[PDB]
Amino acid sequence: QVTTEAPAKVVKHSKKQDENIVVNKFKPKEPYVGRCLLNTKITGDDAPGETWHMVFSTEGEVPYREGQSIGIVPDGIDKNGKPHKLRLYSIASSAIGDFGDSKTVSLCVKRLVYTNDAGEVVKGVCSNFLCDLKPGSEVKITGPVGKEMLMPKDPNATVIMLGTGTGIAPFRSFLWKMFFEKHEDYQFNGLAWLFLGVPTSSSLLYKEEFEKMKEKAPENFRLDFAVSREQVNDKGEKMYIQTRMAQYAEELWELLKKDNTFVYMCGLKGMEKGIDDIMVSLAAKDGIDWIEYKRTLKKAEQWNVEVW
Ligand SMILES: Cc1cc2nc3c(=O)[nH]c(=O)nc-3n(C[C@H](O)[C@H](O)[C@H](O)COP(=O)(O)OP(=O)(O)OC[C@H]3O[C@@H](n4cnc5c(N)ncnc54)[C@H](O)[C@@H]3O)c2cc1C
Ligand SMILES: NC(=O)c1ccc[n+]([C@@H]2O[C@H](COP(=O)([O-])OP(=O)(O)OC[C@H]3O[C@@H](n4cnc5c(N)ncnc54)[C@H](OP(=O)(O)O)[C@@H]3O)[C@@H](O)[C@H]2O)c1
Repeated sequence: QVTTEAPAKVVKHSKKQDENIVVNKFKPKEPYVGRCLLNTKITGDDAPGETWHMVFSTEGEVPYREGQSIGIVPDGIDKNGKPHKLRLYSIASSAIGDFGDSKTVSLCVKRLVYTNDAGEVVKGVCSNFLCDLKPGSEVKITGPVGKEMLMPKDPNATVIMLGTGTGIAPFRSFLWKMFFEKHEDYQFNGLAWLFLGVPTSSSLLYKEEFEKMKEKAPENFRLDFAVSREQVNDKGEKMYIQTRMAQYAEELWELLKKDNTFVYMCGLKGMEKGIDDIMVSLAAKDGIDWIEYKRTLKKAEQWNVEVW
């Protein structure tokens, strides 16, 4: 008698792809050092700001999956002569990545530039270090990190994706896996519906990639852009992400009632309310309380949010 079945720890059931998930492999103390293979501006010269897509080599060292983030420890020192604290960035590439070999990682980085009260133009530390990275240079990477935006296991589920600006990053990751890759253990066949809000057309992130997936899966991939400074509804209101969702209020409410519908929200801290505003009205008209309904959705792993 050499064996025993040690009693199992009690565990919550999960609908998301967390099987053998990896978080916090590399710490800022000793980050994985990769290199920059390419770094391109993906917004027009005309856009209000600059967003860049960049790919780093990882030689397979960083075991990330769709929906996770990696931290970056930007080179240099702060005003006190101290090395910089890491900043987190949602991975914009699928687990197999942009080269199909499972040895790289991609980011979608908005260059932060503003002017303080004093009137001085200020440059965010990490965002400007990253957008200025030249192919060949090293970059310090930490993580992976995150379990909140992991994709649902069900390959026939409906995945509604709501993102603003760079919040599109984990959705580019999910979609490459769903429409640009043939996975033996995962072939997607549900409905993938993407809503992206950006300020101008020159600001539309990965439009062309999204347009190829639509051309490749015209049935089950739906794409809706919400260009706030160029589009307007019948009332002349700026087309924000929730203003565009409102044009499909009936259909979305119906899917929200299906049990295999998972909703993901990523991007600006504020997008959150406009959406809830849109939701309460719908549920209301159906004699349902969004407050209560939302709770269930969240506990049911169907209303996933990651905003900054
Ligand atoms: C989980 C997670 C995922 C993220 N994903 C991404 C991503 O994919 N892409 C991306 O670009 N960002 C992402 N971020 C944000 C990112 O981590 C950094 O916060 C961002 O890049 C700015 O950092 P920085 O080092 O450039 O700026 P910092 O040097 O840290 O400066 C930021 C500070 O400047 C001030 N500030 C910022 N904006 C303004 C403004 N408009 N006016 C006045 N003061 C201001 C604030 O005090 C702020 O704390 C994510 C954040 C989190 C938490
Ligand atoms: N995992 C994460 O947590 C994660 C990942 C990626 C990014 N982010 C965060 O999300 C943000 C994306 O930054 P970004 O500069 O790329 O955004 P952005 O370019 O400034 O604008 C995004 C769009 O959202 C609009 N918008 C503003 N307020 C809104 C609201 N209340 N509801 C709906 N839409 C609204 C803007 O319209 P107007 O300009 O006309 O107002 C604009 O069209 C960053 O702050 C970043 O920190 C977080």
